[PDB]
Amino acid sequence: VILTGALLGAAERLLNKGIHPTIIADSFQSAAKRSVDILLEMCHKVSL
Amino acid sequence: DQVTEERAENARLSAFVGAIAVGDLVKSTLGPKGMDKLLQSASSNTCMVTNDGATILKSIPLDNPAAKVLVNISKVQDDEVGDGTTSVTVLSAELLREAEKLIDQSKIHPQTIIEGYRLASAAALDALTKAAVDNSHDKTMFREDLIHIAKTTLSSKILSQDKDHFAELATNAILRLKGSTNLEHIQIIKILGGKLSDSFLDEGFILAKKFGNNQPKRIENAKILIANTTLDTDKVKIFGTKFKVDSTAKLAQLEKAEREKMKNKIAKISKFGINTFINRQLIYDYPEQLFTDLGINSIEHADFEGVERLALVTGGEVVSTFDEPSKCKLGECDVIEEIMLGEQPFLKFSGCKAGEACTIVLRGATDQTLDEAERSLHDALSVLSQTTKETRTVLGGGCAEMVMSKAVDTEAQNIDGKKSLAVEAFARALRQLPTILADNAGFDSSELVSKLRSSIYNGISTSGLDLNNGTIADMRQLGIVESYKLKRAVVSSASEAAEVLLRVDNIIRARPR
Amino acid sequence: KKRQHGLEAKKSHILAARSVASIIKTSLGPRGLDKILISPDGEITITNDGATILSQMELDNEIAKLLVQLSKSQDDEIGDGTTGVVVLASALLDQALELIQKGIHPIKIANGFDEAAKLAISKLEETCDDISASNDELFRDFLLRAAKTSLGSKIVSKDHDRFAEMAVEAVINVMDKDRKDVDFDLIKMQGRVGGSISDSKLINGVILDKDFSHPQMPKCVLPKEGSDGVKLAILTCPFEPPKPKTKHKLDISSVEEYQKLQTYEQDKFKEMIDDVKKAGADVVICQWGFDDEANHLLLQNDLPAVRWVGGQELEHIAISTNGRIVPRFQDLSKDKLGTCSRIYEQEFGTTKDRMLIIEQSKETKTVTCFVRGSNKMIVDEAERALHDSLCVVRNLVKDSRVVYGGGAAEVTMSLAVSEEADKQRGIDQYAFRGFAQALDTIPMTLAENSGLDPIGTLSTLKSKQLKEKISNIGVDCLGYGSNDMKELFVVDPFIGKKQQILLATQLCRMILKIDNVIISGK
Repeated sequence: VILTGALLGAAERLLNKGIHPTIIADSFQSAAKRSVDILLEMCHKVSL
Repeated sequence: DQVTEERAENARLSAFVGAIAVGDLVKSTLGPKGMDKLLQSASSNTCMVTNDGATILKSIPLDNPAAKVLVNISKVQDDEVGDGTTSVTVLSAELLREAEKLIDQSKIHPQTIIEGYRLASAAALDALTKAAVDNSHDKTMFREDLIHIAKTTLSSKILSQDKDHFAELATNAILRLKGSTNLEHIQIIKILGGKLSDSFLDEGFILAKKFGNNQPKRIENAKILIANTTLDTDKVKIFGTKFKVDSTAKLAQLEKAEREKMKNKIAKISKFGINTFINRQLIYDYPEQLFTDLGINSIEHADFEGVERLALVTGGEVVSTFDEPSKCKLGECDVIEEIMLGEQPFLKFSGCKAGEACTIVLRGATDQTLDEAERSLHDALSVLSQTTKETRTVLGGGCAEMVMSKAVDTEAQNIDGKKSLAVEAFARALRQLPTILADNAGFDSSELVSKLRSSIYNGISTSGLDLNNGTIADMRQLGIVESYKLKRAVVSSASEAAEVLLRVDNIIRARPR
Repeated sequence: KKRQHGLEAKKSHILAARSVASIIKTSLGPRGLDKILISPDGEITITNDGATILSQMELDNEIAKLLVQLSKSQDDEIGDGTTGVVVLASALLDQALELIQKGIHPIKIANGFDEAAKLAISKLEETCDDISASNDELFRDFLLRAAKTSLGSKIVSKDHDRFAEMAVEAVINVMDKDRKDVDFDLIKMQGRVGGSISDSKLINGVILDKDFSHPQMPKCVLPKEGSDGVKLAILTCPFEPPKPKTKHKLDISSVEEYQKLQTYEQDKFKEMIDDVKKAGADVVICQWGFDDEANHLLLQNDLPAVRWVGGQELEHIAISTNGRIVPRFQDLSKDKLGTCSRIYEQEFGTTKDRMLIIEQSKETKTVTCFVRGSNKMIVDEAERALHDSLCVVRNLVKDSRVVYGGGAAEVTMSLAVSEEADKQRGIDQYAFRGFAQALDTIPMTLAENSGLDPIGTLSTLKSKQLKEKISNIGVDCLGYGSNDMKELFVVDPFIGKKQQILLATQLCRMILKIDNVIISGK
């Protein structure tokens, strides 16, 4: 649930800059795939 | 009594502002860059967030009759385009606004204004016909142009960023139908959970049901049977019969006759030679164990909509009156197994006998996208199916409305007179449709549209507006093209509906009951 | 209850409808405008028709019943050009208000109208033309000339060529070679919302909202191996496994008796499908539902069927196919089979509900115009506009005399009544001229919506008709310039203007005789 509130403060700062909502959503969509690759590189092997 | 009537003074102003007030909500929904809206329902406390005004304007109560006809004609758009059809109400609102300014300036009779739109609609049909391109002569480019046609029509929902992953879905699915325009053949299932790009196109059928007790989850080389006969409720009769007996001895014989009724019924089912059985209603425990004894699969609780989709996708036939085993056909699939999609495991079919239909698996993040992807896929292959019938296409994306403006401006010179004011007003209102589209992405609707206006008059047809970069780009390079049949119905119906609204000199409100 | 005497209920009672009838005055002629009327149930009906608005409109004064009572008889008598006629129906009560101020007795006002009404009709009989004197080819050419002015009235008049062949070819199928006959009862127009308004075609038959059940077969089979009209048949008795409908009881004394009840329906399932298969009837319409176990065998024997069809549409099918609906299963025979040229289900939209369409390409008793449109509101408005065309041709059949339209009739009889008023002298000279003065308001009202000088056009009419007795000079409604109606092919039925003006004059005689108004609750 805390992940919903983490993006509330970040969205309010970007809307004040005069950025179109789709650009903000597309920037988070591109950054989402970047965050997945970070977790995959930091993923450690584990026994079955 | 209590009848409030407005003369031509009040009714003329009230009818024009009615479509403009409610029309402001559908102006920001235009194009792939358009936004969405929210509606708060007093019942069940539900909501619908979408860019298509067919499910928006229908649930919005409004006391202005001007937008009442705009909701009824949305069903025609729902039967043709289905995605981004709000431009019909936006263009009609612009025609009402320009005519409101035309009667305040030119002060001509409103019937003369309608006569101008009649001659202006004729010039719009000539520009779309001469610019129509038919690529169906080459089957290699035809299948490739279906992707370009798809990229235009498949961007509606917030998920349009996944169109690159969803383009392969509608590309191969339209090739599997081979002329099937009905959505009853197309199998659309919703799944909650998983990534947004997890949606794939599988060849087979996906069933949300399961096996009751002993039915093996994996059955190979099975004969699928569909039956509307009654099992779960058994003896239910509905005769003029009554029951009278001397002793409890014959009372149990009626239940023994119930077993003989099902034993003789399963005997006729056993003569079918099927490994799979499907019923419209539930299955009683006694025939459920008989299905497992003879090695027959059991599927129950298939509603009226699902009982057809089983035989339509697999090419089978619903069978009743078991007395004729060899007079019907039996469905067949290569691999029948239970898989797990999301939380709820589903029954997967593979190797269908007839490839006339396909199943599209839809997995998404939230429940809001379930009905949202349903609206985007409400007309998806049917739009591509209409392109299979009518193969003439024209470059869309806001440029086609600018091409028709050149034909209307050319026809306005041959007409001239005092009727050209309404003809030019239609051209000015038509050029404002891509202007609102540029307003939705937050880009420049002044300098860019002014350059696109002069570019059409310079003789460049392929010139258009780029949504991503906000510049002038060719639609053939971006791949934005629309069929001639869809756009012809959008422009014509918008002008025909606007002719009726300008004719209202009176508004009569009866006392509610 | 209120007490009204004297000029209170003898004037405001007439002034009431005078302000009500002035509302639809803006809808006169093809230049008119539409209106919005909200029904008490909350629905909204948008039309410019004078008879449709006043029918569903709820008013206060009881004079509204007098205007609706007239429209009830006009639909069964003429009912042609309702938007044009409904305005002149109330024009007779406006002139009577001026004669009351002058001191003329109200009954003398009413009796003076019937005196000048018979003389105005005789003058109109001078310039009338006989269309029946020509052949059938020139008669259809006269219909095309009339369908331009007459048929086209309301909206959708943008393109009038699509509905031009609809009304002309409709009366060609049902008609007598001597050109004396009419049937408007077997002609019913059922439209749908879809496509474009220019997609309308001519399909003779009915459109059923119910499609073929058990979607396990083809939506439509165009040809037939047996030919001979596909062998259409309709069962009057409901289709169910046979059981006594009256109260009865079953007594089961043994298991064998219960097993025979199982094969009971099983023997009847095969008996009902074989009796239909023996006759070879492809189209079998069941009025109330059907049996679930028989939902397959019909497709097994190739027997398309439908469920829940209204009895009104069943009457049009039997008369179109020249067959007889089967009253009883035992009465089923091949002699009652119908004739159907082609039957198919329209695709309509994406899914929605497929509409079953029965079509007869040859001559049939049931004539229907295939109608599709984008706007849903124009459906009921465009249908009723073409429904009046059935009575338009009827007026040209029963009455062979046709007069030039465009308001030239009232101007022609205006000069005759003015001369006939000088023969009686007395106090009726101003009363007879007042009857013609009320008819002179029709030309001035036509030019009101078009933006043309009402008197400047009317002054030219009487000046032109003085030198030449031809009535082809009339008011220009649509702005065609020169007022000759012969080149513009503007003609109106003689009996149309005759009865609608006469019946309005006969009704206003009893209206002006109203003194006190007594209203009691229902």
